[PDB]
Amino acid sequence: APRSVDWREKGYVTPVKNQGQCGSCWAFSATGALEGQMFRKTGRLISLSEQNLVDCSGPQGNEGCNGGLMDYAFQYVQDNGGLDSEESYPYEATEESCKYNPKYSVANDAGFVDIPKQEKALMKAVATVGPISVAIDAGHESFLFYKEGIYFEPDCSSEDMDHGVLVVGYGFESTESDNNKYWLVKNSWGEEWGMGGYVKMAKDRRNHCGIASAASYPTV
Ligand SMILES: *C(=O)NNC(=O)[C@H](Cc1c[nH]c2ccccc12)NC(=O)OC(C)(C)C
Repeated sequence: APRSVDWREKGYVTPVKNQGQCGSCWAFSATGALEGQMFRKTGRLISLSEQNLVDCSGPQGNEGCNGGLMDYAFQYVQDNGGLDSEESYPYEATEESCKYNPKYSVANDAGFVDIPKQEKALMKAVATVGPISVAIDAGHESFLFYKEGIYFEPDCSSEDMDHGVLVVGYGFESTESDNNKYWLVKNSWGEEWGMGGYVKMAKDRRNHCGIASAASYPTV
């Protein structure tokens, strides 16, 4: 695999969004991965509606602002036959009744692929597919205050994740501890968090924060 990857430079990634206080991280991670695969297919980057997923993908197993799973979102887009654009179905950060309109659908998928639970397999998928939806243990104050550098939390759990995010690449930089590799991760807490809304999460450190434990992407 390459030593560094960044799908933003290939046009695969929309700007950082903000989920607000709604527990809709799974919808932002899913739209991010579908934005990437739709761009891969059509050459057009179109921001997708997280509110569409929050309001409408309950029958696939999601629970709106109380949480959800990216794979359930991908299943919804397949079952539903479409997904509306962000512009047509904007984000309200609260659960409401479903308002999907097929006339404004701009994305589809035919299922999803679950990556094996190893960082080596996540690296291969990131290098060859595009941005990948992942779940991480983000439940630590160090994650809230992250400013720059490679994020490493000694209390992070590799098995108990609470937050869906999007791996858009990976790379390296020299560090004091010589733990130099990172996953380049797009969050959904706005631009003021982290590095413009991004975090470099420790890579190849025993599946830090569980980043390779629930990785997947839609098939387009
Ligand atoms: C985000 O704003 N809130 N978190 C979530 O929605 C949870 C994210 C999560 C945790 N573990 C995951 C594995 C695979 C995909 C997403 C994952 N989701 C969550 O708590 O889901 C319910 C248990 C269904 C509520």
